[PDB]
Amino acid sequence: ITATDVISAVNDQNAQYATGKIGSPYVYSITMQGRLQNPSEF
Amino acid sequence: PLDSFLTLQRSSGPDDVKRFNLFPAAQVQGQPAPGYTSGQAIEAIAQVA
Repeated sequence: ITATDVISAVNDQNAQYATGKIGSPYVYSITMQGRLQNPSEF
Repeated sequence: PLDSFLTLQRSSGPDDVKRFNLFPAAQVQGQPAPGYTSGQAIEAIAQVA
């Protein structure tokens, strides 16, 4: 594994966010979290 | 398909969030009762807290 390999994963496997919502008597807003959030997950 | 790898998990959260003077804080509003004054309302609220 070259250095650029690690760069590419750590860059790509730490995305941002993406959020939409469902719309019928209710509405819910659904999120999707790509950001890592603790050293163990890196 | 997205549900091959994405699982849908229910949760309940705040819509907004307010900080006031560097602290997390809830915003509280109200009026004096009819016949009472802005100072009576302020005194009442401050007693209540």
